[PDB]
Amino acid sequence: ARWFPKTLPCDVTLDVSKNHVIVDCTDKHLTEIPGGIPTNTTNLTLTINHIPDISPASFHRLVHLVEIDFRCNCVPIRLGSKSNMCPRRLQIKPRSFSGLTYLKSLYLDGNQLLEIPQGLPPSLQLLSLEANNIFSIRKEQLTELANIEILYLGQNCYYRNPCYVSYSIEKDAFLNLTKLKVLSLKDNNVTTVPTVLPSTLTELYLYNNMIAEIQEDDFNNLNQLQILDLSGNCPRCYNAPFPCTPCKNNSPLQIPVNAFDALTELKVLRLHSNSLQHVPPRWFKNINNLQELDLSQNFLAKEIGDAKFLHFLPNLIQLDLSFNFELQVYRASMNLSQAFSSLKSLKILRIRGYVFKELKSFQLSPLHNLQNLEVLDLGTNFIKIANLSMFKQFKRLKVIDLSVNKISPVLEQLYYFRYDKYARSCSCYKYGQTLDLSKNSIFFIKSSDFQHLSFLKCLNLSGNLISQTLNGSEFQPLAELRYLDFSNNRLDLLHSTAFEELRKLEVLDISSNSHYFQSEGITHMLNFTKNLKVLQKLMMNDNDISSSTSRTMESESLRTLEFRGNHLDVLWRDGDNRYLQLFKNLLKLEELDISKNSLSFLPSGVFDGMPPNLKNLSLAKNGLKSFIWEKLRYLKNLETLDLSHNQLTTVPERLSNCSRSLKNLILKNNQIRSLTKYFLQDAFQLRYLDLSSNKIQMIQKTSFPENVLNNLKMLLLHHNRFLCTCDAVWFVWWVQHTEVTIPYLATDVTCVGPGAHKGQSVISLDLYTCEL
Amino acid sequence: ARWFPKTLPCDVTLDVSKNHVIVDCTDKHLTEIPGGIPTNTTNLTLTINHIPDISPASFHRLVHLVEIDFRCNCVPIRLGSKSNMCPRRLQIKPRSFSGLTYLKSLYLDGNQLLEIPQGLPPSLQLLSLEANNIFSIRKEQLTELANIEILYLGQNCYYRNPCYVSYSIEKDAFLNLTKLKVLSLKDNNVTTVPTVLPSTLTELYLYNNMIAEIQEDDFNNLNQLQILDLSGNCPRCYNAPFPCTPCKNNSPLQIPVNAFDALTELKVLRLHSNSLQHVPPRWFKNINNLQELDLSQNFLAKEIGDAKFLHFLPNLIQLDLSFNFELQVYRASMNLSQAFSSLKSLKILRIRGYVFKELKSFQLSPLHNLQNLEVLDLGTNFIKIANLSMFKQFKRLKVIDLSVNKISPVLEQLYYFRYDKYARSCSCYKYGQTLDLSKNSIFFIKSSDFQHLSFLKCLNLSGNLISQTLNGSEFQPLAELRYLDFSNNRLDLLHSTAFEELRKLEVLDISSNSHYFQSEGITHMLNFTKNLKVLQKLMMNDNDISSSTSRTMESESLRTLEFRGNHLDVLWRDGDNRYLQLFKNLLKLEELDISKNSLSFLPSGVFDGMPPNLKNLSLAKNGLKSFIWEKLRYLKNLETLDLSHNQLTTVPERLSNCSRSLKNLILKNNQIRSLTKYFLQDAFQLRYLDLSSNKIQMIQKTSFPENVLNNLKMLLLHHNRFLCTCDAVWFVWWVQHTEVTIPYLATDVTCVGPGAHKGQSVISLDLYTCEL
Ligand SMILES: CCC[C@@H](CCO)Nc1nc(N)nc2cnn(Cc3ccc(CNC4CCOCC4)cc3OC)c12
Ligand SMILES: CCC[C@@H](CCO)Nc1nc(N)nc2cnn(Cc3ccc(CNC4CCOCC4)cc3OC)c12
Ligand SMILES: *[C@@H]1O[C@H](CO)[C@@H](O[C@@H]2O[C@H](CO)[C@@H](O)[C@H](O)[C@H]2NC(C)=O)[C@H](O)[C@H]1NC(C)=O
Ligand SMILES: *[C@@H]1O[C@H](CO)[C@@H](O[C@@H]2O[C@H](CO)[C@@H](O)[C@H](O)[C@H]2NC(C)=O)[C@H](O)[C@H]1NC(C)=O
Ligand SMILES: *[C@@H]1O[C@H](CO)[C@@H](O[C@@H]2O[C@H](CO)[C@@H](O)[C@H](O)[C@H]2NC(C)=O)[C@H](O)[C@H]1NC(C)=O
Ligand SMILES: *[C@@H]1O[C@H](CO)[C@@H](O)[C@H](O)[C@H]1NC(C)=O
Ligand SMILES: *[C@@H]1O[C@H](CO)[C@@H](O)[C@H](O)[C@H]1NC(C)=O
Ligand SMILES: *[C@@H]1O[C@H](CO)[C@@H](O)[C@H](O)[C@H]1NC(C)=O
Ligand SMILES: *[C@@H]1O[C@H](CO)[C@@H](O)[C@H](O)[C@H]1NC(C)=O
Ligand SMILES: *[C@@H]1O[C@H](CO)[C@@H](O)[C@H](O)[C@H]1NC(C)=O
Ligand SMILES: *[C@@H]1O[C@H](CO)[C@@H](O)[C@H](O)[C@H]1NC(C)=O
Ligand SMILES: *[C@@H]1O[C@H](CO)[C@@H](O)[C@H](O)[C@H]1NC(C)=O
Ligand SMILES: *[C@@H]1O[C@H](CO)[C@@H](O)[C@H](O)[C@H]1NC(C)=O
Ligand SMILES: *[C@@H]1O[C@H](CO)[C@@H](O)[C@H](O)[C@H]1NC(C)=O
Ligand SMILES: *[C@@H]1O[C@H](CO)[C@@H](O)[C@H](O)[C@H]1NC(C)=O
Ligand SMILES: *[C@@H]1O[C@H](CO)[C@@H](O)[C@H](O)[C@H]1NC(C)=O
Ligand SMILES: *[C@@H]1O[C@H](CO)[C@@H](O)[C@H](O)[C@H]1NC(C)=O
Repeated sequence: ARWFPKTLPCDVTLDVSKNHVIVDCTDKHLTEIPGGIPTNTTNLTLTINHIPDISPASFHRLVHLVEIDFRCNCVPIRLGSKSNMCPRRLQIKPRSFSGLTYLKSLYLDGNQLLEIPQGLPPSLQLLSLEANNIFSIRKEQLTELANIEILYLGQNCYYRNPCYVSYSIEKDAFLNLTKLKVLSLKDNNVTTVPTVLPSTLTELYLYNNMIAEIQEDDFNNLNQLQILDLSGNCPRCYNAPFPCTPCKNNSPLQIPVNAFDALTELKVLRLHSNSLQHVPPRWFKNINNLQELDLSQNFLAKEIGDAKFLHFLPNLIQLDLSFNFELQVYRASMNLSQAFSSLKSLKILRIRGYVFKELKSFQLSPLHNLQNLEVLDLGTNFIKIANLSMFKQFKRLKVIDLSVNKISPVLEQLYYFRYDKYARSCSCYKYGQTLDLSKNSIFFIKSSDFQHLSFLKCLNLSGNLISQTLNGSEFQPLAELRYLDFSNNRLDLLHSTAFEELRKLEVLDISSNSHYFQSEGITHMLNFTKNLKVLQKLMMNDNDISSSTSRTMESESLRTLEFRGNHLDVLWRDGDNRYLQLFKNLLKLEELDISKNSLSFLPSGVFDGMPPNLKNLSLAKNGLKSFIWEKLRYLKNLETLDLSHNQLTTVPERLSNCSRSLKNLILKNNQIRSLTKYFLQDAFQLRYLDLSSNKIQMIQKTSFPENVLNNLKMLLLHHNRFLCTCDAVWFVWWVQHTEVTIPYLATDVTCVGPGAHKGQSVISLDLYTCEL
Repeated sequence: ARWFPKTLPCDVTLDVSKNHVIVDCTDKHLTEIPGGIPTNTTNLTLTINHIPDISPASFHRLVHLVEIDFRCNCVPIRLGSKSNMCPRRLQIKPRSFSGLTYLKSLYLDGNQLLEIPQGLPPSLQLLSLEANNIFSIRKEQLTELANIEILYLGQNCYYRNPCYVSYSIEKDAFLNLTKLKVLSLKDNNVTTVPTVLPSTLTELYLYNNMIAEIQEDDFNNLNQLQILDLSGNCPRCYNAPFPCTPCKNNSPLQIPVNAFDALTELKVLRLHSNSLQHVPPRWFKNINNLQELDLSQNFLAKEIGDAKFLHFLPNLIQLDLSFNFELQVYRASMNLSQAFSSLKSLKILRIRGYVFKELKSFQLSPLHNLQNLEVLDLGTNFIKIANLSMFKQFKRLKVIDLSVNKISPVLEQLYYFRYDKYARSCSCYKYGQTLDLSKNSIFFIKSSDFQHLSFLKCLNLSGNLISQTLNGSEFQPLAELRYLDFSNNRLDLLHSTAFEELRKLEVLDISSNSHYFQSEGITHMLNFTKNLKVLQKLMMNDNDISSSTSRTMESESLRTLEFRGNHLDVLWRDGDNRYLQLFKNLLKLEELDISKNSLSFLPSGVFDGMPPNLKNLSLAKNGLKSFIWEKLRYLKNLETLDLSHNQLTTVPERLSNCSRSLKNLILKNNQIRSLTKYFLQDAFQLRYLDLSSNKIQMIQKTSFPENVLNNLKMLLLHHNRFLCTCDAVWFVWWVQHTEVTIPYLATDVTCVGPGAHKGQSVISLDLYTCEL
């Protein structure tokens, strides 16, 4: 046990490897810099707090600092919290940083700062001033920043943080910063490319601005430049989910043909949402090392059919030409240029939102000999007609995405339509070849549909209109298939011979296929699992299963079954003993999720009819009012038990008398008010205990023995109704001097009383009066 | 040992017998009321602090308070500290006390208060407002104080705290205080007796004021009155050591003959310094229960010879008639009235400063039959001639004081001449009959001087001019004598037969008789102790003894010897081995004080030549630079060792190996910088350790075993040079969590560094950084 309790409301970590003393005070509702931070502290984080000022006294002793993270302490109105708004901007007093000799990184994002903090140490390499109110950069301001390498000045003038004027940058403002490597000026209302920039630059971000034209001499000296982003300058504002204003007369970002002549070392060129109509081949005359080219959200639908520029990119790896569609035009077919065959290196190709009625083998002919091609993304294209057998010339490919289409007989939810994807805050693919057909209109399936696709390892048929009775003669060609996602469909389990043709299948997802289970008298064959000789994981979540024609599910291979969101309460209706041995015959089963099954009580015989090798069992979100803990004696292999979000008021008299196997117990979000006299007594196998978010008042030494407690990896106690009287004298002392990992010890492990101590942390408590 | 360290800078005590939670913060340099005082607190003391205000928030939780001691927090300029002066008077905000339902006592003395604190609880019994600036009492102000029993309003307008006006009291101001028992108005510039006072009063103090006359009806209703003080009204200002102003024309305090007619229950009447010339017998017509009458500092020298009033006082116990002398008259003899014989009850009689040349048996004749008489004080009388054989008619008497006179062949230093002896802040007699002849002019003594005084048990001849060679034939009659104080004389130890005639003597004090020891070649016989067969204690302090004709002191009875302030360094001069066994032959000796003997080093053989039963040994204030601890193996009965105020730098490697008996070790005010690796290891007999006022930086677990430390009754560590680094991690934790009585833990047990911790108490320290 500890000699001195850790009273500091910050997570202190030690990294002797790099001699870093990391102090983390992220979102600890601070109003002052916490007193008593180690002198040997190097990395200090104070994000999402309410510290109103930074005076020299702030970092006084800690002269060993190398990083200061003072982000979002006064986050702008439109970007930050409306319940707890910032009253006055962060006040940085002079000589606050100049003393910190060893400082290398300084983050001051979202603090409503009016100017570049002067008096900074010459050791600084990184300076972040994002989301502040600095929209006038002058040469005098950056004189102190001589040694800076990475500079973030972005988000200082945009729709979420306006300045109502254009961004101003002095002539040759960044020119004397002879060590500058990274420069971000994103989301700033910048009208023209700041010049002259230092030749030492390698990354340049000028996206989401007022730049309407590029000069030929704009990047004449940036020979060392590797990444350049000129996106959101003359944007394609159609269906934009953010205030978007395009260049007058819908004009594109005017770039001279010889503008990228100096950028020999350029690898990434992002030209997303620039209203571009033509891509001149002359652009890439001297860039033979380009690997990533983002040409999404432009008007290059006609240019895709020509694309003479592709001949100058034989080293290109990534090509994004998404949402280049001409509105009012619903194309019959996709015109792909024969030039796409000259992309000898290309691994990733993305052509979403081209918009066309029909997909044919002939259309994809220029890609037929692209040896390195791994990904083909043709999603959100409204393709009505497509013959899947055409992808036999694409066996080498890892992912063939056709998600969100209208075919009938991993990137984020918002990727191409978000203002800034790289904005800062405060999956079956592994199995092999994947064909994504999710969110389509396939209403009926047959063996002939998957002809020649024997090679597939994963197939996604989620969100289709398959309202069929499968007899195991629908996916006959897919012999190699290991994963099938059949979620969000209308599966009809009339036959127990369903899915049996997929003889190599390891993962089956039949979740959210509730339609037929939601109607009375319909035959449901859940014993279909028996024929799947290699099935490892099965998901039948949110299916509303209240009836079953088969009394048992059979399997000699299955290890994981997700049965969350069904009606086991109806299958297990007290008096009805027919479905109590339902999961008993899934012999190799180790994991069983029977959460969200409306089980207010578990009928006697559920524990006896459990598979022999069950390890992890969840009964979470069931509204369980009563539980017979003693019955866990049947679950002889049990290690984990999730009983979170229930109505349980009492723990067992002796946990060791219930299970000798049980390691991790979860009892969070219940109604427990008091633990039993000798609860955890003699339960030496226990390694994890969550008792957080309950109504517990007192915890005694008998209920929580030290020999049992000191072997726990983590003990969760936060959000309880703790009474800090003289009877809680053991608990207060134990919690303070323990080595056991108690999370939120200085934010949610607090007293509800008596009076004097109401709303005070138990860690800060001093019950010396109980000792006089 | 403790679970929660006591961090509060106040001495917290618990007396479950009276249910009092006593919190004492006397002189703890406080500027705010210390946070975290027990809620169960009843008695709270905050004297000699710098708390500038009292707001309702002050005693918020502690509603169980019965006593509040908020004295001297703003003590007036002339009365308080000049280095740390009070800037602005104590500010008592409204409703600060009204909430404290159970409050009984409230002390607000010396806070420069301008008015009576309003809004006080109706439960209050005692209110103290001494040394404030309240010199105008109005009826409206005391309406809240309905239930008050004891009231202190004194020292609000005197020479140390002026108000430059007369004290004002409304007509019938205290009349409605129907429960008032005590009322002090001392040192207040009061011109007339406040009337009408409540009949319920028992104690009245009106001393040191401007009262020139008493009215007959002034005490007409105070039938219950027990004590009345009217002193310092028309004072005797001759030789006054304070600004004294007497009544015009040196007039006495005019008291009507019938003024004390209502005071039947009066027991104490103090009329000190009232310039009185005649005491009318009519005063005591109805007071037959009076026991204490103070008539000192008046002009009753002629009245002492008449004293017709003494016939009305046959129940009187104490009679003080000191300093009544007439300036310009050095009387031939003391004229005592034959009326003194009517004082059948009198135990104490004091007649100092009558000023007379000669004392004779005949003069004291009225006291010859006073059966109860115990004390006769005839000091500071300038008596030139007196025959001590006259006190044979005073064998019954306990004390016959003749101290400070000019005879030649317990009260304080300032008692009769101090402004206020009862002012508030922020001895052989036990042996039997005593004759005090100290501070006289006796130059020669003989057996005939003490003729008939065989009965005496204690004789004080301190501070006389006895420059004699005693041969043991000077005090032959004093056979019963058990104590002789012969200090401050010029004893000449030419004969070893000195003092031998006092065959029943237990205590002899020959201290400060340095005269002859301060001159070379003179014979000194210290072996004179041998003939005193019952001597228990001997004091020969500050005698400057550097030589002795006798090499050894012999005694079979002596148990205590004080040899402080001599020159043992010269007697024990390295090379001179003659006086090393000096104290060896005092066999029954248990205590030996050899402090202040200029012993920078102890010569080898001093320990071997020590009496066999020595228990307590002081070597304090010697300037001891080096000590051979191992040599304590000779002192086989030693329990206490005082080595305070020396130049010692090191402790022994193992204290347990130096003595087997040592219980209490004192090492305060030394130069110790570090303790030995296993200092207190196995020292099971140790119970007291004073390591205070040294230069110790660190203390380790090995030096202070937990097994030895618990046996310690008290451990003194304060005023040391403690370094609060990570090496002091054990010491900081031990001190915080120990039950061992460590005094000044929150005022002098503090860090000298490193930087961050400089001037911080070790009890408040949190070295959690040393644990990460
Ligand atoms: C009203 C609900 C009754 C159950 C009874 C199934 O024994 N029917 C059905 N349940 C489900 N889940 N889906 C469908 C879809 N069509 N049908 C009707 C149906 C189909 C086939 C057969 C069985 N025919 C076989 C019998 C053996 O020789 C070969 C033909 C009988 C049917 O209804 C009685 C369904
Ligand atoms: C110069 C210092 C020498 C010492 C020597 C003492 O053996 N004398 C004296 N020391 C002290 N402390 N005080 C006095 C006061 N008078 N005398 C002189 C004195 C007195 C008596 C005797 C001894 N007479 C006794 C001896 C025994 O048969 C009967 C006569 C001798 C003296 O000086 C030599 C003193
Ligand atoms: C502590 O702060 C340092 C300096 O700010 C961080 O160092 C960076 O570490 C990454 C690798 O983790 C490197 O790629 C960067 O180049 C380093 N930056 C500098 C300026 O040296 C470090 O990661 C921080 N550690 C934690 C846990 O916050
Ligand atoms: C970007 O800069 C333009 C100016 O170039 C800002 O537009 C002005 O806004 C004010 C207040 O809304 C108007 O009164 C002016 O007429 C506008 N001028 C022009 C030329 O349009 C614009 O507000 C800035 N953007 C942001 C987000 O602050
Ligand atoms: C006691 O009251 C008297 C008033 O009766 C004060 O005496 C006055 O003092 C002021 C200032 O020292 C003088 O201007 C007056 O002339 C004084 N008057 C008289 C009649 O003495 C006296 O100062 C008060 N005593 C104290 C201790 O404050
Ligand atoms: C593709 O588009 C180009 C124009 O961009 C056109 O000349 C060509 O004929 C088209 N090819 C096909 C097969 O549609
Ligand atoms: C789909 O293409 C394959 C050849 O890849 C062909 O055998 C099959 O008949 C086609 N399907 C239809 C419905 O035309
Ligand atoms: C199948 O596609 C859907 C999107 O329609 C997605 O939610 C799911 O995660 C995909 N399946 C796999 C195995 O990743
Ligand atoms: C399965 O159903 C198909 C029609 O979907 C039918 O042609 C086939 O004969 C059926 N096979 C069996 C074994 O039921
Ligand atoms: C499934 O369920 C019933 C028996 O309960 C039976 O009709 C059917 O043939 C069983 N099939 C398998 C695969 O066990
Ligand atoms: C505590 O306060 C009460 C009331 O004033 C008093 O009678 C008692 O003697 C006090 N005791 C101490 C130790 O202060
Ligand atoms: C004592 O004094 C009184 C006067 O006070 C006087 O009458 C009397 O004779 C004196 N007696 C003696 C003995 O001095
Ligand atoms: C002292 O008084 C006594 C009687 O008390 C007497 O015998 C003796 O002679 C007196 N002595 C002197 C020196 O006056
Ligand atoms: C003897 O009188 C003196 C005062 O002259 C005093 O210091 C000493 O304490 C008295 N002796 C005793 C035994 O009290
Ligand atoms: C003691 O001293 C006295 C006084 O000086 C003297 O009369 C007597 O003879 C001395 N006796 C001896 C034996 O010294
Ligand atoms: C004191 O010692 C001296 C010699 O040192 C001797 O003459 C004298 O008689 C001794 N007295 C006693 C009482 O021992
Ligand atoms: C001191 O220690 C030594 C060695 O440990 C031992 O021989 C000796 O007797 C000890 N002496 C005492 C007084 O304890």
